[PDB]
Amino acid sequence: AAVIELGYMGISVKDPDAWKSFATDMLGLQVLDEGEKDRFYLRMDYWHHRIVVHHNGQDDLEYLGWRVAGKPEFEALGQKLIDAGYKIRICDKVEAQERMVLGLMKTEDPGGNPTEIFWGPRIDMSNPFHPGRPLHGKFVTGDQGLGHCIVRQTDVAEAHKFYSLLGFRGDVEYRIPLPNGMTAELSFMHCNARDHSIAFGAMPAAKRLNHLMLEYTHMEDLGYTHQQFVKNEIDIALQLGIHANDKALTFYGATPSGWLIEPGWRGATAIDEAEYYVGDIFGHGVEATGYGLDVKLS
Amino acid sequence: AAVIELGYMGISVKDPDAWKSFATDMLGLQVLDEGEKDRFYLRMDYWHHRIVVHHNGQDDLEYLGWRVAGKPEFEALGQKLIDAGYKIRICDKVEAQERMVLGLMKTEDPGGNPTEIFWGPRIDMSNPFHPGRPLHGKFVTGDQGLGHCIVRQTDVAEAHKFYSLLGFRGDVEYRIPLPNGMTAELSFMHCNARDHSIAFGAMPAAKRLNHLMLEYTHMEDLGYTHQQFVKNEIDIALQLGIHANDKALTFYGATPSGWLIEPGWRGATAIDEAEYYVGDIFGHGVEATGYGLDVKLS
Amino acid sequence: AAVIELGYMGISVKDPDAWKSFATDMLGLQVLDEGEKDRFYLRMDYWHHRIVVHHNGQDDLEYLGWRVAGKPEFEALGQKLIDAGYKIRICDKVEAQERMVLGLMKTEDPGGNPTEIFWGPRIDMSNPFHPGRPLHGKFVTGDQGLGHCIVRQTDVAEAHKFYSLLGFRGDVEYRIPLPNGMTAELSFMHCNARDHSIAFGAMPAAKRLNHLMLEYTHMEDLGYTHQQFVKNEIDIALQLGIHANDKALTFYGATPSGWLIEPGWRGATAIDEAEYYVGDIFGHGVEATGYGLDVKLS
Amino acid sequence: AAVIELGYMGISVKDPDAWKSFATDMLGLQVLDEGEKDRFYLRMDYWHHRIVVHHNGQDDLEYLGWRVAGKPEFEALGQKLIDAGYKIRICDKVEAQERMVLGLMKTEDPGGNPTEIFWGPRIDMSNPFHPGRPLHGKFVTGDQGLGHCIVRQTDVAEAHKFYSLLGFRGDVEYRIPLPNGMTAELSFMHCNARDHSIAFGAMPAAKRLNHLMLEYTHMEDLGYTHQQFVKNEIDIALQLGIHANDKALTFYGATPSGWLIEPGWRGATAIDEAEYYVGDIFGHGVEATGYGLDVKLS
Amino acid sequence: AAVIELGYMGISVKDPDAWKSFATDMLGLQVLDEGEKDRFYLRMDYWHHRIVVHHNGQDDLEYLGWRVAGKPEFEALGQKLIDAGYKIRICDKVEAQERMVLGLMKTEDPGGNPTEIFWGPRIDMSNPFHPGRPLHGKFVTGDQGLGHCIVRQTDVAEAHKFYSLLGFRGDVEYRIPLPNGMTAELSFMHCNARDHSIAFGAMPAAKRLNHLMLEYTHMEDLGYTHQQFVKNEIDIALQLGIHANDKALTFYGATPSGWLIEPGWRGATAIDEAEYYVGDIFGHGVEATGYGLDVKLS
Ligand SMILES: Oc1cccc(-c2ccccc2)c1O
Ligand SMILES: Oc1cccc(-c2ccccc2)c1O
Ligand SMILES: Oc1cccc(-c2ccccc2)c1O
Ligand SMILES: Oc1cccc(-c2ccccc2)c1O
Ligand SMILES: Oc1cccc(-c2ccccc2)c1O
Ligand SMILES: Oc1cccc(-c2ccccc2)c1O
Ligand SMILES: Oc1cccc(-c2ccccc2)c1O
Ligand SMILES: Oc1cccc(-c2ccccc2)c1O
Ligand SMILES: Oc1cccc(-c2ccccc2)c1O
Ligand SMILES: Oc1cccc(-c2ccccc2)c1O
Ligand SMILES: Oc1cccc(-c2ccccc2)c1O
Ligand SMILES: Oc1cccc(-c2ccccc2)c1O
Ligand SMILES: Oc1cccc(-c2ccccc2)c1O
Ligand SMILES: Oc1cccc(-c2ccccc2)c1O
Ligand SMILES: Oc1cccc(-c2ccccc2)c1O
Ligand SMILES: [Fe+2]
Ligand SMILES: [Fe+2]
Ligand SMILES: [Fe+2]
Ligand SMILES: [Fe+2]
Ligand SMILES: [Fe+2]
Ligand SMILES: [Mg+2]
Ligand SMILES: [Mg+2]
Ligand SMILES: [Mg+2]
Ligand SMILES: [Mg+2]
Ligand SMILES: [Mg+2]
Repeated sequence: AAVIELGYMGISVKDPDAWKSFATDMLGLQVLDEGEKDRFYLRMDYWHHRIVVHHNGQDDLEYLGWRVAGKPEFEALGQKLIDAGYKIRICDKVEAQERMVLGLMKTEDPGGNPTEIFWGPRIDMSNPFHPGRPLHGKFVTGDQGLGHCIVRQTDVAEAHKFYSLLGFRGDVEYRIPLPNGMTAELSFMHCNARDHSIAFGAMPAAKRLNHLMLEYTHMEDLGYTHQQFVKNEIDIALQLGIHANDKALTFYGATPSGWLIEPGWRGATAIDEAEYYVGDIFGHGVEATGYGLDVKLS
Repeated sequence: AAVIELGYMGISVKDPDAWKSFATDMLGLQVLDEGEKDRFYLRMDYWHHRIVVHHNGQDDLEYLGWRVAGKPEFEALGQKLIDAGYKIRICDKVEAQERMVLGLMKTEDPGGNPTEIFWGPRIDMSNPFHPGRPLHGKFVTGDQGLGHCIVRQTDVAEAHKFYSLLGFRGDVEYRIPLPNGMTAELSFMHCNARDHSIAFGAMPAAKRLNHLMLEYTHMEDLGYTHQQFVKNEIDIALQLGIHANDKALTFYGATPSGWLIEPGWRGATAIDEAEYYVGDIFGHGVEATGYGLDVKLS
Repeated sequence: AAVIELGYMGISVKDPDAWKSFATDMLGLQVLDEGEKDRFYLRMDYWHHRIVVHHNGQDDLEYLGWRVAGKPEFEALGQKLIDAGYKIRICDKVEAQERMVLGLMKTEDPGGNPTEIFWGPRIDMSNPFHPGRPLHGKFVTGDQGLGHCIVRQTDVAEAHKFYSLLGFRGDVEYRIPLPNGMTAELSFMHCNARDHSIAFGAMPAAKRLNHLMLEYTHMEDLGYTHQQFVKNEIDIALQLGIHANDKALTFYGATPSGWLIEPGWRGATAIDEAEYYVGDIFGHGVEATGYGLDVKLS
Repeated sequence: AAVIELGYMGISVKDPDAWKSFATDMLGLQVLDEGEKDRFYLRMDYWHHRIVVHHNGQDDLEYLGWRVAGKPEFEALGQKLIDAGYKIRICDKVEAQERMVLGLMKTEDPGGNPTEIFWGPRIDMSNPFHPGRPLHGKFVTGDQGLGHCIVRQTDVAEAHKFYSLLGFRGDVEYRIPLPNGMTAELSFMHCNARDHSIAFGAMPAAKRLNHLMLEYTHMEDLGYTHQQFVKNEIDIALQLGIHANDKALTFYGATPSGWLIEPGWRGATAIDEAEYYVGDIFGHGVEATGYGLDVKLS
Repeated sequence: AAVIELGYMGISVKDPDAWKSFATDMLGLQVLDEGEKDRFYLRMDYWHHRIVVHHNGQDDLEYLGWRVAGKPEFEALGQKLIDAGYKIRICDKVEAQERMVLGLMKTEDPGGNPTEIFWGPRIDMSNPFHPGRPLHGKFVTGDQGLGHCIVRQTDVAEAHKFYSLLGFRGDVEYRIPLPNGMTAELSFMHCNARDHSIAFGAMPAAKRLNHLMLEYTHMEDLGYTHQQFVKNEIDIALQLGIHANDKALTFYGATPSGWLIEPGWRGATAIDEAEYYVGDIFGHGVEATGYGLDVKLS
């Protein structure tokens, strides 16, 4: 009984109009606006939505929504969290319906990141994904969930304890030499075939969210997205490259919210056997600075 | 009875030392030096060599070596060329041994590019390919030959006539809008599964050779090669991108000889059904100029 | 309309008893003795036989039996041979029944090797192969015929002309440096998926037959056969090794007749694209001399 | 929670220069020298290293490094060892960094063989394996670890108890008749798909290490390695052959340290169903003596 | 921890000479005679033997040998039997060596059938199976063990209890209408992929053994065996047919011992979901009577 994917996430923004154009044109996400005054939705697949975009916001993460298989796993995981001393709240029907899920609980991770556990997402099988721009392919979701995030943590061991309790596996996978003779350690945790769904280190961070990674089925879509960022003169924090752990081809670019999007292609299957690396396979060179990723990876 | 691959090529250079370091470090080719005063060899696979590098040169193409299956196809193709009015010379044993082939004929294509037809290459099965730097993978050769070239032509129809006679198929595949309201037409011809092995247009060219394309089995090797060009501050004429015909991910970078190398990955199978395009899938943006590829492809 | 396999061969021996023990114990062939005063048979598969062993012999080849698909190909190939000036004889029923074939013609190759062309071999489907010793596996026959032979030739070009007319393809595949500064050229020809079925050079030879190659399905059988030759102190002319053309693991050992047997495993598919080599992949070192294979291959 | 592969090993040598030439030329291993005064590394794959070669040594094993999946399995296995009465030491960070692992513990097996248990090896994905000589293929590592060793034991039952506790399975697989009417019993244990990773008997042994087996992906590399040993007149203790348990084609040759290397090809998958044999499939005949393997296997 | 196959069986006979000719000629088994005064062996595969044939016998079963995976399963199953009140004896080394196994225990089933449990059979990988007559194929053994037996039982529920404890699964699969208005119930139990390895009912039986089933890989071998029984005028108790449970094509014929052999082909995989039938798919008509199988199956 455990978390099985990153199901949805909630973000808040100061400029919904910018975000709509960004999501559709720069990424190929689908905008779904249900006429609600304070929010709209982004789709990737048959799910009613993967991302909720709240208005009047802080340009940061609002919540991560972690899926469990069904009510039995929901109830068991709640009691597990309670038993280990974590503070959780089981939500009422109104709150569950807000997220469009059958069961919902709210807590916060050890870093203060608002964390939701749910079962029973709404799937709109009648409404196939229709991307915000023409795409050669689609997104990799399914058993691997929407993507992955790096979020702020103040205590890596406590964060690891919490995510392990949720059913994640993983540990330190990068030891990065720093220009001070020190080492930066990044830990990466998986809960399904996606090489990682959550990752973190002890680094001071101005925002809850460092970056969100979204994966294309097709290299042609990743390339065109890269071209869109360049044509539109959008900051690329780390250039195209291949991480040693997940082995995806990715780059990192600015969002209208100032945290990074990592569009990518060809992520490898998660492994339970822990390894570490001291650098990337190639690329991911620093280009734009001021984003929390001034580290040497190749 | 026809040409079946680009088997070898000969180039001449002014700086053999630069070329050795370039081939090994920037590309991962193997240098084989047989102690000959005026030449060395580059390997890609079990062939004794794919490229002959002659010293004291012109920094351009010396010859293209087109393979036929055996002596019967050799003899039939010679008589075909003679019958259609082309000037060929069947080489003696000494000349054949120079190229390390069992049978050899020399002619020139309609653009003045020295052209060789041969059967029976020397394979050193005892000496497996050992790349000039560590590689994740290897090169795509085999049935597809060493790679592809764009070479100078003065008359596209005459060039097409000549290569069709050799057993190639293909025609105009790109019509590129030019800043003058004119169109540039590029023709691409295949003789095996490699999407193309020879290509050309009517464009004035300072050299016989515009570019040579070499294909990696592994994207990781292409990325690292791209990183090598950037770290070494080598001119990139056209940035990373995907052509609409061959669908390979490639970039074009300078050689010590001033003509371009196109390192690449994931070329599609040649098709006999002619199509045309007016642009690339993404990328291949102009970066360095002065190389004969100032055209808008995306 | 062409030759499709080496179907059977006839040999003559001075010591049938030695040959029986040799075939069964050292090789795992099946001895079938039909009570004929002057001959016995060796089986490899469901064929009534692959090898006829005649008594009172010369310890050399008596005939090679080349199969065509049926009577139409038989009649067409006969007329082809006649038309090109070769002397053939179409055999009567008694002669055909001697070889246990439906149609039979006799001629000699340009080297004086008695050569038979036939259609319609006798298959004893009721009598499955039962090897002369326990085997892990069986023999590779089927579409590839019984194996391959190197036979004496006095004129390589004439031999090539003759076998090409029979439907074989191939040419010079080895150029072997000799301790005299000279080169030995060996030509290898295929008529099916077996990398070669006949091979030859211009070398003076005391016998029609240099060696016969037989292929095991299982490496374990080849190893045990190698062990049998060693335990029985049988001459090994060339030690274990891998030829660059066929890529089989083989060794060459003496027969009671003084010509060599080449037991082997893992032969590659024949290719129509001619290549040449100047040495083997590894091994095939000279051990026993006096056998016509004192050449340096690794 | 258990050992999952032989991850690394440490050896000490009197002649590092000999070992470098041996590793590269005779075996095709990669030498990696990090400029440390007292040691260098041998690579087989993307791991930073598989073998540590310490200078100023005893020409024997220094340690075997057994990998577990992650920290949870590490902690559970430590407590398991403690609970069963074994003496272990959990290493500090400096000691862990020495081995380039995330967690490290040291103990000794019942035979006095220094034994390490670790999680989190360093993988240099940026630095693909580059063999010390040209290779047709590569090494079999991955889920099967670096290879297998036979090490000295004084009490087979105690050794079995210890390795079973570490998660290995296996028992007596060979009962070898001895020229004294006695029987030699060898036990073989697996911890993954490699047929065995550790093996032993009660035999008096002058060294900790009897032999190390390394596996090639390609038979052509094994043959060429065999040829290298012969050309360089290196002692072969047991000739080419196929063991009945693992079914690999192997030979055993001397190292500069006097213990044996067993280069091999085509190892079968480990089975949990115990069988025994009284001899090999073929070969492995004694050639050079004085190495602890004077036993009759075929 | 459980029984995993019928590994060997022991029978005793009054006429060893008849049995040798029967095994080889009528069935294609291999006779292996180790020069022991009182016994010989029958082989089916790489096992030293599957059947021990004791002389001076009773023309009935002597023992069934049930394999477990290794010593741990051996020790656990012994204690399980003891704990449930069964009488077992763990054998000494001399007794274990008699059966050529690493560990051995003896007991009797609830019907008085001597029952052995063992681990570690002797495999003669060096001595491939060599059938007693030419065969098109071989036997189905491997994970499915040697075959299956129906043995006498006096209490079906007690027999079921005992075999369930050994790790078998299965129950009543046939309810056969009898000419008395009664029903015969036969129970069939599996311990691997073989549809059943042991089967029984409450029927009075003059012998321990009703029949032994042996399976050919090839239908051609089953047909030829059927032809051998007919040509030699050997009693066929039940004619060719297909049972509804195992779905093999089989017949039942007399042995020199008077109990039946069931040669067969194409047995289906065992299923854990219990079904029953009231008749066969076709055939298995009574021919010879006096054998304990006078029941109507089609
Ligand atoms: O420990 C784990 C915890 C959660 C999920 C996985 C997983 C990994 C790959 C594919 C499917 C599931 C896992 O290994
Ligand atoms: O998906 C990923 C895989 C490996 C490393 C990172 C990473 C890069 C820079 C800073 C923090 C993490 C990552 O995002
Ligand atoms: O503030 C911003 C920061 C980064 C990107 C955009 C953007 C939005 C839509 C389309 C293109 C770029 C933006 O507005
Ligand atoms: O017209 C043609 C001429 C020469 C080669 C090909 C070919 C294309 C793809 C794969 C193999 C051969 C071809 O189509
Ligand atoms: O391989 C290729 C595929 C498609 C186009 C080109 C090309 C690009 C620029 C100028 C000329 C040709 C090419 O090289
Ligand atoms: O003139 C030149 C032009 C382009 C590249 C190189 C180069 C050669 C070796 C290594 C790196 C770059 C060079 O010398
Ligand atoms: O030219 C040829 C003549 C005769 C047979 C083949 C052949 C080769 C491989 C597989 C099947 C037939 C062939 O190529
Ligand atoms: O099958 C074969 C493949 C390649 C070469 C030979 C050969 C070796 C020595 C002398 C003549 C031929 C051969 O038999
Ligand atoms: O003259 C001979 C030459 C070579 C081998 C044998 C031989 C025959 C049977 C069994 C073993 C060896 C032989 O007799
Ligand atoms: O008992 C065992 C203990 C450890 C590993 C294996 C294993 C065997 C084959 C393939 C994968 C794992 C095993 O069976
Ligand atoms: O890998 C192996 C498999 C089977 C036996 C041995 C062995 C041979 C001689 C002495 C000790 C063990 C071995 O190494
Ligand atoms: O003492 C030694 C024992 C065995 C082999 C070597 C050796 C080392 C390098 C290259 C070839 C052989 C050696 O030096
Ligand atoms: O309950 C069972 C007990 C023993 C074996 C099996 C089994 C059946 C089919 C294939 C493999 C094992 C089984 O199902
Ligand atoms: O394998 C088998 C499958 C189904 C039934 C029987 C059987 C037939 C007659 C009497 C007793 C059992 C059998 O042997
Ligand atoms: O008593 C007997 C009963 C049944 C069969 C045989 C027999 C033995 C060998 C060959 C053929 C039949 C026999 O002897
Ligand atoms: Fe990421
Ligand atoms: Fe190109
Ligand atoms: Fe040969
Ligand atoms: Fe070994
Ligand atoms: Fe049965
Ligand atoms: Mg991971
Ligand atoms: Mg084309
Ligand atoms: Mg050939
Ligand atoms: Mg084992
Ligand atoms: Mg059943």
